Amino acid sequence: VYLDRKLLTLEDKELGSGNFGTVKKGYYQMKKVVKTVAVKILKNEANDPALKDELLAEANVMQQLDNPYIVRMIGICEAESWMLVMEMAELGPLNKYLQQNRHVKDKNIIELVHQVSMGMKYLEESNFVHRDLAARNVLLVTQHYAKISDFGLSKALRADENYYKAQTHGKWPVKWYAPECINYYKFSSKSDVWSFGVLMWEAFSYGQKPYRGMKGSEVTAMLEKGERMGCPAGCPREMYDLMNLCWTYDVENRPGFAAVELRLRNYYYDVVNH
Amino acid sequence: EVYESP
Ligand SMILES: COc1ccc(Nc2nc(-c3cccc(C(N)=O)c3)cn3ccnc23)cc1OC
Repeated sequence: VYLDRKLLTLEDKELGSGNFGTVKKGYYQMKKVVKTVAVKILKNEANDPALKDELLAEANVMQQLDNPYIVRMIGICEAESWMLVMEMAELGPLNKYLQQNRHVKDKNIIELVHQVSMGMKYLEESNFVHRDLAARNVLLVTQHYAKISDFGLSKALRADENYYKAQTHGKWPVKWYAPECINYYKFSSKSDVWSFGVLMWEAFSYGQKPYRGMKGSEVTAMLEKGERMGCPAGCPREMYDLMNLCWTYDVENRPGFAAVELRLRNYYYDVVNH
Repeated sequence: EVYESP
């Protein structure tokens, strides 16, 4: 899990930046081949142990996961700052991709969202909750290969519980959260199915932001009235029906990822045949 | 706009 700073070559070009610090492209020397990587680098502006613990917890989740539809961690490095080294997904975030490639076919979008459902079926089987499942957190290897990333808010579920109960509300992606998350601070794999519904909406809307113009509180009020976002232009009815089913208010009656992946799998094969 | 504090 511990990498050698000597074997890592970082580019001066920064891929992105957040409050945690920066993300840079690089290459890591393996036993023989060189591997292209994406490196999350902590900001060493002010000494903060909270960011360090968050990065180490994220590394601990990623280490436990092994699936073709989840970003693989190479390891961690302690040098100029704390670094999390990941296998590079060259084409980047799904929302930004679709915003820049507006002629991507509905068949290709179905293919990518089904790949995300296969990854989520595996996380559910593994008893991990993602807690930040959104189009911005789906990364593209190619135009036909999506992976789930950003395990920053993820939790390994306790052996005696089907959900994680958050102690205090923090800076949350509220527009992607289910009513039991907002009302009871409870996060399950079914809560992640709700987020997946929002992710599907974003993908069929070519990366448009969900609940445009609205505040978090207005969304909660809208959902409580039984209202849901409309069908995006050109989105197949079967895909909009699936979004609405992910948006089941009551967590007990909402489907799990096994049911959602199967529904997406059969629709995809039907589209392939046409 | 994406992450809201309580
Ligand atoms: C066309 O532009 C892109 C091409 C490729 C990428 N690749 C990756 N980016 C990030 C990343 C980026 C920014 C913030 C965060 C974060 N943790 O918040 C993570 C992680 N990764 C793991 C594997 N690959 C990547 C990104 C691009 O734009 C941002």
